[PDB]
Amino acid sequence: HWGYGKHNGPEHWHKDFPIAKGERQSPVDIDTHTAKYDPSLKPLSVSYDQATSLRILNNGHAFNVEFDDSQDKAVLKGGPLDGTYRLIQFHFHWGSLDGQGSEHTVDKKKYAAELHLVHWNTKYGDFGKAVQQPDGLAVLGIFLKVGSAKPGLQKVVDVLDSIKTKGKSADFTNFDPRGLLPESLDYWTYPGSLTTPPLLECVTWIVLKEPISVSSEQVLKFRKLNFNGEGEPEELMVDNWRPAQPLKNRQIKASFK
Ligand SMILES: CS(=O)(=O)N(Cc1ccc(S(N)(=O)=O)cc1)Cc1cccc(NCC(=O)O)c1
Ligand SMILES: [Zn+2]
Repeated sequence: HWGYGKHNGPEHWHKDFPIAKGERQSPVDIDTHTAKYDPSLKPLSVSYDQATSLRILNNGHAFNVEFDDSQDKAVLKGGPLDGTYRLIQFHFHWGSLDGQGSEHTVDKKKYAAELHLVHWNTKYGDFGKAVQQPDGLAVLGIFLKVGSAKPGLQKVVDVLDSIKTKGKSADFTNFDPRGLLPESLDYWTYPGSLTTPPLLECVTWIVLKEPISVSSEQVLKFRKLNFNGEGEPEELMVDNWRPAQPLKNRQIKASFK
């Protein structure tokens, strides 16, 4: 089954998931000179004060921090979005070295990692229905560079030893995702897809311009996770990113001048 190895990685996905070669795949390179300011984008509203984190799971591809999405507790609204999008999980993609790891790129620059906060459009009732719709999901993407530590990340780092291998989970209550945001909410936006199988073309991407800084010790702990299950050969969870896909007939819009 699919993964990030030489034998099962992104260049193979199209054999089981032909939409991999579709018209609105993600991630993309963001050419900053070609993206145009869109003065019509409405202000972006990140409302995470009532967020209820539940659990952290190593799914063999990344780790997901899961939220209660059975009420409007943590929502994304505004920007390019019509209606209300509920936070269901966040996860990261990262590299084996600090010079790669992000999915989106900015003028071909790769960041050390990328955070994805995944939200679904409440007009579709549940996540599984939402992913069947062209406006079903909104993913807020945030770049990570290596420098100063991110204090709000450390609770995540410290639990990773307890979910080293695929299929392990741990309680992860009372985590505040506001501690993972940068100061500015300036962004780029475009219509795209999930970046893993099933690669569904259901995402409005919102990629923040300002990266967050994390320390080398924080990212080193990400790279100690395993893709494998317990009692199986160790394969470090690194380089779990899809490279940039063709932009095709899309325009990237900027929220900022
Ligand atoms: C297997 S998973 O946990 O990785 N997952 C969730 C997901 C993927 C990618 C993003 S991202 N990088 O674009 O923000 C956001 C959410 C993939 C997924 C999404 C939608 C439906 C299914 N259902 C099961 C199936 O069909 O495998 C699975
Ligand atoms: Zn992702």
